[PDB]
Amino acid sequence: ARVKRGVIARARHKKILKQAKGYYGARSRVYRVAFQAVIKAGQYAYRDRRQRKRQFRQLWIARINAAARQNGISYSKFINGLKKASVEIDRKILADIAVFDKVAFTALVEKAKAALA
Amino acid sequence: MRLNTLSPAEGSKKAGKRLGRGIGSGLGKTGGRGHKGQKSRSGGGVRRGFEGGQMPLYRRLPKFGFTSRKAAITAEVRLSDLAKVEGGVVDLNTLKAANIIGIQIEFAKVILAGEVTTPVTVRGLRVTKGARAAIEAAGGKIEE
Amino acid sequence: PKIKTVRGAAKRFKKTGKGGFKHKHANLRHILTKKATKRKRHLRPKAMVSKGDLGLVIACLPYA
Amino acid sequence: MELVLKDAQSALTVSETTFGRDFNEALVHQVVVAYAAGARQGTRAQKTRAEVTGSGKKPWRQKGTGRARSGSIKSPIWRSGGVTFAARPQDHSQKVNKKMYRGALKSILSELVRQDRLIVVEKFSVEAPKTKLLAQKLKDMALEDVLIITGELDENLFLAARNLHKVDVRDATGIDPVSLIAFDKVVMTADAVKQVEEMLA
RNA sequence: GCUUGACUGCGAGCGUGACGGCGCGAGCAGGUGCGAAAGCAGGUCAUAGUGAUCCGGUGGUUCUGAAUGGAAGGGCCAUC
RNA sequence: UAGCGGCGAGCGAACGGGGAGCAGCCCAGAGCCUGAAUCAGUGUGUGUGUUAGUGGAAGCGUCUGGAAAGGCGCGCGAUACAGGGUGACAGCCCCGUACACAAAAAUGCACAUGCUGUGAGCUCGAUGAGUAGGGCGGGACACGUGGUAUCCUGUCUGAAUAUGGGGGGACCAUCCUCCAAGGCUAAAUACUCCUGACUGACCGAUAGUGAACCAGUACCGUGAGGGAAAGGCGAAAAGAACCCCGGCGAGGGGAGUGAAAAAGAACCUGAAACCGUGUACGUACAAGCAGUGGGAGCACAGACUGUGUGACUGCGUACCUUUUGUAUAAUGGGUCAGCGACUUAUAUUCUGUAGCAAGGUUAACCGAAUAGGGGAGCCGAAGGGAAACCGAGUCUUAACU
Ligand SMILES: [Mg+2]
Ligand SMILES: [Mg+2]
Ligand SMILES: [Mg+2]
Ligand SMILES: [Mg+2]
Ligand SMILES: [Mg+2]
Ligand SMILES: [Mg+2]
Ligand SMILES: [Mg+2]
Ligand SMILES: [Mg+2]
Ligand SMILES: [Mg+2]
Ligand SMILES: [Mg+2]
Ligand SMILES: [Mg+2]
Ligand SMILES: [Mg+2]
Ligand SMILES: [Mg+2]
Ligand SMILES: [Mg+2]
Ligand SMILES: [Mg+2]
Ligand SMILES: [Mg+2]
Ligand SMILES: [Mg+2]
Ligand SMILES: [Mg+2]
Ligand SMILES: [Mg+2]
Ligand SMILES: [Mg+2]
Ligand SMILES: [Mg+2]
Ligand SMILES: [Mg+2]
Ligand SMILES: [Mg+2]
Ligand SMILES: [Mg+2]
Ligand SMILES: [Mg+2]
Ligand SMILES: [Mg+2]
Ligand SMILES: [Mg+2]
Ligand SMILES: [Mg+2]
Ligand SMILES: [Mg+2]
Ligand SMILES: [Mg+2]
Ligand SMILES: [Mg+2]
Ligand SMILES: [Mg+2]
Ligand SMILES: [Mg+2]
Ligand SMILES: [Mg+2]
Ligand SMILES: [Mg+2]
Ligand SMILES: [Mg+2]
Ligand SMILES: [Mg+2]
Ligand SMILES: [Mg+2]
Ligand SMILES: [Mg+2]
Ligand SMILES: [Mg+2]
Ligand SMILES: [Mg+2]
Ligand SMILES: [Mg+2]
Ligand SMILES: [Mg+2]
Ligand SMILES: [Mg+2]
Ligand SMILES: [Mg+2]
Ligand SMILES: [Mg+2]
Ligand SMILES: [Mg+2]
Ligand SMILES: [Mg+2]
Ligand SMILES: [Mg+2]
Repeated sequence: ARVKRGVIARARHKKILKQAKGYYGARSRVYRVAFQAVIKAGQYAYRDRRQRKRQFRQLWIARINAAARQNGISYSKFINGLKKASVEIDRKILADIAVFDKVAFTALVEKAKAALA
Repeated sequence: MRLNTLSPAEGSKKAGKRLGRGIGSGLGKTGGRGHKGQKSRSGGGVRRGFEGGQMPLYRRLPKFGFTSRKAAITAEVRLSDLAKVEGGVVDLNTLKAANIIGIQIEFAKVILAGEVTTPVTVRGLRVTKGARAAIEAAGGKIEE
Repeated sequence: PKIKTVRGAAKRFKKTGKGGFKHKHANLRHILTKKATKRKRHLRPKAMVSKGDLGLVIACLPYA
Repeated sequence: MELVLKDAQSALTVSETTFGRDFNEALVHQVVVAYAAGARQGTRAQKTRAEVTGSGKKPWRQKGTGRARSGSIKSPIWRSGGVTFAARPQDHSQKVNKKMYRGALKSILSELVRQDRLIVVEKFSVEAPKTKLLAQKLKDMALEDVLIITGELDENLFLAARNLHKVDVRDATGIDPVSLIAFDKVVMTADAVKQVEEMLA
């Protein structure tokens, strides 16, 4: 029962290499290196799905701060006012509104200011 | 019922451990031997009753007694064996023919174990008190 | 081939009704006059093998 | 138990234990597997590093050359070295308890009767030792893949069978569970069925 | 002052040890000592004063005894 | 198991039982009757092998295709559908196979028979002496000198002799059993350099023999000795006439063969490392495990999404091993391809599962053979005690509350 292992071994290697397409040098050519690279990429991807959520929130906050200040109120104050006013618009949407609809954002800011004081 | 429809009972065949076939297997690199010691080694381990050097129990404790050669040629019979013979006489030869006692068995005892219903004549055998009473109740006879 | 018995173990241990092992106590072999009579008396009867060393004894005596 | 016959349309009484018991699949499976194992031959052998033809001298000195440390040219991790766990000829024959075997046979027989794969007849003799005649008889009986079990040993029948690979003629003494399961239909003579009952009990 | 409890067989039940073991123990049976008696006594105020197994030695024995009767040897108990 | 054993590690019977096979004889010796059974050689006849061989059934049409043995139709043989070939997979094309036959000659084994040697039966005897024992030293018996029986003998001794002697595990008595110091003897048992047939949950060119090949070769070594690598065009050479470039080269382009020459002998398939040519995009102000998340632009493919690239940007110090702890400046790896490590046998225990169940199961072996016989044995249904022994109890003790 001499199970020769050429076909399986090559298929396995090929799958890993294909996954490692687009990597510089032996990381896309040489299995040992490619496999190492592929595993590393997987790890990074897991990390970065989390980091992606973090990053985008950061961006939205930055944009909202810029817009609110243009309408004469800091971000923290603006958020507090909105919370007080019971406005549940999340800051992805707020950022989008700020970028594409200045009138709407201004209205929101006015609401926050009124609620605040 | 074809030769490709039969199947074993569930739990009959179990998976055979294969050591050292990768991480997912469970029994990975080391093969369930831990890390480098004597037991880890191929051929590794210590003989039966070895205690690192401590005088092993089978030596600590004193030898005792002797083996009886008459015990090897004694035997113990049951009332169910008094029924397992054929006829109504229980000698050594009869018991041996029945296949109850071993061939090189000079002596045998009938013990109160099981029960005897038919009347049997125990000849030339030792019989315990309970067994004797039981046989008599059955309607038997004991003689030397 | 057949597993061989540890003959020393065979000499020192005997199996009981449920599958224990009785054994003779140590220390009742020589210098006795200093040992107290009570101690000697207690050592005299046989004794069951403890839970700790039962496994070792079993390994020693596979046909017991 | 009662099997109606094909040729006379007359009943034949048999034991409920033998021909009407439950199908114990696990038992049957074990017996068939055992049969297969027994049938295998098991003649092979590789060479261990002991047996591989070569000198037992150290290919190079333990230290110094910088090469990895080698001891024998016959090492299993060397090309043209021994097989690590080289095979020897071995006996794959499993034991089967007599009762277990008999029970399996009983189950198979019962299954056949239930599934209408056991056909009982009064007599299945061919006149000449001619394959053509046997084939015609089988066609007339509608049959193609079949185990013809006969009580008394018949020369014409055996010879006629010999060249039909779908057909197999056996003596009632020489039935086997794999054969019964394998053959599409099983045609037993009345004497054969009676004999089988006596055998199995 | 008188004595040999520096008893023999056991021992509910505990303590302490991985185990080998080691320790405390009321009470029961037999037989004793002191006490008028109740009682106490199974060594010493307690905790060190010690060495497993094997192999032998000595004494006893209602065990065994390689055809049989013995014997040797073995076992068991005490001890070196 | 009983035993042996620094009573350690280990070694390890016998009695008795079941099988295979079973064959008993002769000389220490002379009288009789005496070519008397048996055995061996040697001629002859018969039978059956062996060493060459002979015969050996039955299929065409059509489609695809380079080619049919394949598809689809309709037939036939089969005591032959084992197997191998033939342009793809053939019971019926070829060689065979089942079955039936065959030997001038040589020879194996049977009987039958002739010749030579060989000696059967009766009565009377006789019954292996430097031997058995012993002392000393060793060795063999499961038995290590131990209480050590038995066997062998290097050394020194040394009986009795059937009115006798050996053994029965120190030794003595009784009883039983046998007759040493002289031989022969088939079968069942062991093995395979070699010959034939057949088989494989054996390998399929780094495997299987070291050796599929001109291999114990090349090569290495003074020598003993060590010891490789290396298989495949095509169905058939039909192996490329002729022309051209080139050195009357190598190599190549046509031509031709072929089903196919990106099947051209550096020949089936033809992966990966590695090296090129072409196209798209990126890249010459930019600092690090080279990815990942976000992401512009550009190119392409279709009707915006797929693909390719990735400016810029957040995060981010390989893998294994070994360690309290490794980016570690600790180990290992240049890469790829192939191979490379928890197996096997037998005992034992526990778990699952199947069978039967106070029973379960057979081993050798026999066997028209994985059937059926075979229950010799083994485990269990009773333990206690060191043991005799007792026994649902038993041991302890004079006895146990
Ligand atoms: Mg695990
Ligand atoms: Mg794990
Ligand atoms: Mg483990
Ligand atoms: Mg390691
Ligand atoms: Mg360590
Ligand atoms: Mg360890
Ligand atoms: Mg090793
Ligand atoms: Mg028996
Ligand atoms: Mg003592
Ligand atoms: Mg050497
Ligand atoms: Mg090899
Ligand atoms: Mg059988
Ligand atoms: Mg008084
Ligand atoms: Mg003191
Ligand atoms: Mg010792
Ligand atoms: Mg000694
Ligand atoms: Mg003594
Ligand atoms: Mg006696
Ligand atoms: Mg005696
Ligand atoms: Mg004695
Ligand atoms: Mg011919
Ligand atoms: Mg032909
Ligand atoms: Mg055709
Ligand atoms: Mg082809
Ligand atoms: Mg003689
Ligand atoms: Mg002598
Ligand atoms: Mg002597
Ligand atoms: Mg002698
Ligand atoms: Mg004797
Ligand atoms: Mg190849
Ligand atoms: Mg080679
Ligand atoms: Mg080669
Ligand atoms: Mg020139
Ligand atoms: Mg040319
Ligand atoms: Mg080709
Ligand atoms: Mg090629
Ligand atoms: Mg390539
Ligand atoms: Mg630039
Ligand atoms: Mg740089
Ligand atoms: Mg795109
Ligand atoms: Mg980046
Ligand atoms: Mg660690
Ligand atoms: Mg360190
Ligand atoms: Mg770190
Ligand atoms: Mg490093
Ligand atoms: Mg490493
Ligand atoms: Mg390195
Ligand atoms: Mg197991
Ligand atoms: Mg089980």
